[PDB]
Amino acid sequence: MKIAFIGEAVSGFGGMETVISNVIHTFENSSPKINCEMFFFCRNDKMDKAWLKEIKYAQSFSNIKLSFLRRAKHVYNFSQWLKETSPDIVICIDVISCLYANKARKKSGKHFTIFSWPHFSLDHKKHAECITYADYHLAISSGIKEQIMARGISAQDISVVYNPVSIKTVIVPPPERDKPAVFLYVGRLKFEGQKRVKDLFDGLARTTGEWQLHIIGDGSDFEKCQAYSRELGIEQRVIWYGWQSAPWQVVQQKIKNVTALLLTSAFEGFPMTLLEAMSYGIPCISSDCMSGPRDMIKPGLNGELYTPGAIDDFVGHLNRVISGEVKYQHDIIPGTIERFYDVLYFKNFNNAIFSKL
Repeated sequence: MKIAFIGEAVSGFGGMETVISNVIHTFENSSPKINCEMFFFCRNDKMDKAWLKEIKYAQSFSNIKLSFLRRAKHVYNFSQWLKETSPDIVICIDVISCLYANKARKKSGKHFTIFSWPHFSLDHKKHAECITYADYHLAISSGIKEQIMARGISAQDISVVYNPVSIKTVIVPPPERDKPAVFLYVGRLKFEGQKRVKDLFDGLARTTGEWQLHIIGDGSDFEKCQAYSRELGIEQRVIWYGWQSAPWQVVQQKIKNVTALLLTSAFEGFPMTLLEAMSYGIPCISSDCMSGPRDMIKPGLNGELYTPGAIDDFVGHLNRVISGEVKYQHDIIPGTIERFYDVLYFKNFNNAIFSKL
């Protein structure tokens, strides 16, 4: 069997890329080999090729300003590629690519199964309706599955495959008895928009008990965030690390003890940071946003979810963790994300693919 992984050109530095490469490496090492190639739809050659080290790939280039012509070109090139290569399976890492795959199948006269495998909420990205051009669907979240179903797709044609994270051999413990609560934020800083650091700040200012917040990340809104903190009179409780290549090394070496990681986003493509935290035994308090903190967080066991906008609920969650009214056992939290760990994840993924054939 041969699998083609196809998509629009990406930066080459994202988590998605990493997951893809990992999957391909796992596949081409399953049997003697299963054989994986990639095909990219590009307006330029800006994509970094580092992540495509041991990956066989081809590219379709079109910078025609009329989208219709561009898409026509893309479909043509991918048909040609199909004719050349003859894949058994085509997996589309974005929604437009499903369209391309379907048209190209018709054009090329080649027989293969098309799987969707989007890495972002359909409702927060362009070309959502193109999802319907795939035969079957690989959903990284329940929210994505829901979105897919809303466009008329049967639940039986969608497998929730989640996303992978590495097993860790260290636990980040909570602060010792009668030490202040230690909260962690890891990600790009946006005051409002997607990330709503403003919400984080407001909830922490409303909490009862002694706490400290460690912020790993930066962005244009850094200054604004700082200002807001000052306004709220919480500036002395916030520690800023800026951008960090290895946030978890910082956490281990500098912070050492963590009560919870907090995420207050309006929406998320996939909150890998939460997963990472849980793999180190850190409980997570997150907005129940699209998508899917609700796939990772088990309320009362490895953290909490609050309804979008429900800052009172968030505050309540914070207060209970600070007081110990609710206790999360760091030593068992890594076991609560069993289905996300590399090997099991890949098993599930493979099953989702070959179960539909």
